[PDB]
Amino acid sequence: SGFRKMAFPSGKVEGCMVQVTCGTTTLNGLWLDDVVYCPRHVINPNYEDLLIRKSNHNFLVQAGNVQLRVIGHSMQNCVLKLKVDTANPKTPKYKFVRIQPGQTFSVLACYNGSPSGVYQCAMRPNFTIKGSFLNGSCGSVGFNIDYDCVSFCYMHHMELPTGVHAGTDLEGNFYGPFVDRQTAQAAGTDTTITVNVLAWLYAAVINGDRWFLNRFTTTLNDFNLVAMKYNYEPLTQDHVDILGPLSAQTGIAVLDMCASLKELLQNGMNGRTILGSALLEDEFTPFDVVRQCSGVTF
Amino acid sequence: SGFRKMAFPSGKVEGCMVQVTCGTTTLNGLWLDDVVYCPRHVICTSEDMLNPNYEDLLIRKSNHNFLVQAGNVQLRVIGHSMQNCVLKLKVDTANPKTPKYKFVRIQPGQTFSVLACYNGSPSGVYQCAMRPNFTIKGSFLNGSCGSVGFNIDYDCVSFCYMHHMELPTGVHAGTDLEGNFYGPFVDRQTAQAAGTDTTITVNVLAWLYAAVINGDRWFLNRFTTTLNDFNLVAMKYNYEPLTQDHVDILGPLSAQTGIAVLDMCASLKELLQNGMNGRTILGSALLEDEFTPFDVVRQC
Ligand SMILES: CC(=O)Nc1ccc(N(Cc2cccc(Cl)c2)C(=O)Cc2cncc3ccccc23)cn1
Ligand SMILES: CC(=O)Nc1ccc(N(Cc2cccc(Cl)c2)C(=O)Cc2cncc3ccccc23)cn1
Ligand SMILES: [Cl-]
Repeated sequence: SGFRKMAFPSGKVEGCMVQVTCGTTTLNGLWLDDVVYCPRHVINPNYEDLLIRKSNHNFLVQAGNVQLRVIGHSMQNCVLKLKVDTANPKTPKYKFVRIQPGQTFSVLACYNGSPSGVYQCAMRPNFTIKGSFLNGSCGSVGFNIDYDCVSFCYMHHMELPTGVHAGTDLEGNFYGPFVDRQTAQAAGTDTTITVNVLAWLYAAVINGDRWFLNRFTTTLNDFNLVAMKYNYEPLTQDHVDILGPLSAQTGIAVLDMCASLKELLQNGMNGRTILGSALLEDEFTPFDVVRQCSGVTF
Repeated sequence: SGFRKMAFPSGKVEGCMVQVTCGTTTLNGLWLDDVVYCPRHVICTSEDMLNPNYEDLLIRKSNHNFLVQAGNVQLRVIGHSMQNCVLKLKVDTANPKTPKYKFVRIQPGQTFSVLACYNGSPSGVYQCAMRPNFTIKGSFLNGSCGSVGFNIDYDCVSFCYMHHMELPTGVHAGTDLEGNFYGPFVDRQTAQAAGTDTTITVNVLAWLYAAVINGDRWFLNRFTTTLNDFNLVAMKYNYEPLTQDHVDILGPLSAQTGIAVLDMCASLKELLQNGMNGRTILGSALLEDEFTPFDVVRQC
């Protein structure tokens, strides 16, 4: 029993964290094989022009107490790729994935190439992450683990004026309408990830919390009309299908849980809590709930 | 900026997780040097659950009764001993991934990261606090026994918990790495109930200082209070008493935010009296008590 925000074991990623120094700037790099990936801001910035002026010895890559010698440098979007003479002997089975809003991942927050903490995030519908990062965290990576394969999906680049965070996939493409320049940028109004709230309500039913369950069911259109009005993301047929296993396990049809959620939005908690929380949690996907309520290991 | 429940990077602990099998029972073990630590109830039968004599069950065991598996390699058990509720299985191979480590017994209110394992395989990492009633509100299924709680201070892993059991309310009970249970619990199927849980007041205050550091000020007020008056209000809400040690420990956050401890205490008094009024503090609609003063300073 119990439900916790749970991050993937960060070990496979910790063995990849290196420190990247370019002049006065020091941030984190992801060392996979003989390549170190880091935010290109480490170098109104014309990055292509700044990078051609750089030489290999300008970059100092430090992996623990060993300095790696940079033998090449190239830029892929907002990410810098520093070729090194040494392949990372701790390189796990990995792949680069671009996630969609609503999807969750573990963040390994690093400072000076040293892992300091691990936490579970969701890519907000406005393409920001509500992370916890201080200056020096740039280059910290977001990942998931599938069997024994690390899926790298995020690299930290910046903090927006509201305290939310913005970054890219491992191909340097930003999540959202953000740029890596010192310019006025604001995240769009955030919305609730409806499919993740429903997944979390199924987790509460699995943990014995049933007070919110009602006799009612709704049409998907009627639910979306109500949810849209409360700044909740629309629920698609894909979301209903993905919630199928939890619906089968708890005996609560997806549109049955939607009618419970419909009431929760129009009326509130009435002083009650679900899984120890007084707000509807949206940073647990349907797969996260299945994994935690079934004991899948990595 | 931002505030998250943050666990320690679990890598140094993952390299120690092994599977321990004794007959039909399979749980997790912590492999440090040439010793594997695990809950002693791995030696229990279906008959020896309500009132097992572990000393008597262990003397009947031989080294070949324990199967220790570290990845796809079986470790040879060359000795077995019991230290309180933990079993220590001596192996003929020192763990080459053994980090700098130490065994620490924590106090209620203290936080630690839990690496939940099944069959010696790490499945997830989360953050916990030792509740004032000596239970942990973990996330554990059957097979998680032997999962460990830890903190990391520069290169060194402080092991502070090993998971043993789930109480009838869904809360979890376990021991330090010397086998001494946290709380009035025993590793038997006997009727056991956790005491009524209370809020870790010092951690709530620490979390309110984190909210001020992050720009949240709506809950602040012009009032101060005496420590005794605060404790009288706090107990009525099932909050732990705040001691002078707690006030002293909150000193650095008080200095950093310019809000005296007794001033923040009057803010907590008001929050307990009115509630949130539809507002949130650090994205939460309830007062969080699983961030210590030390955690808040480290994260900020
Ligand atoms: C050398 C140095 O100070 N570098 C630095 C400083 C500041 C930043 N910026 C601003 C910035 C401005 C133009 C473009 C971009 Cl992409 C980024 C960041 O956002 C980094 C950052 C990340 N996460 C949490 C943070 C908390 C406090 C302060 C900074 C944080 C980057 N590099
Ligand atoms: C073979 C088998 O089922 N083993 C088993 C079953 C039950 C238990 N007990 C009870 C018990 C009983 C005698 C002594 C002690 Cl110390 C403990 C547990 O509490 C294990 C456990 C741990 N964490 C989360 C759990 C979630 C659901 C069910 C069990 C969980 C142990 N082994
Ligand atoms: Cl699923």
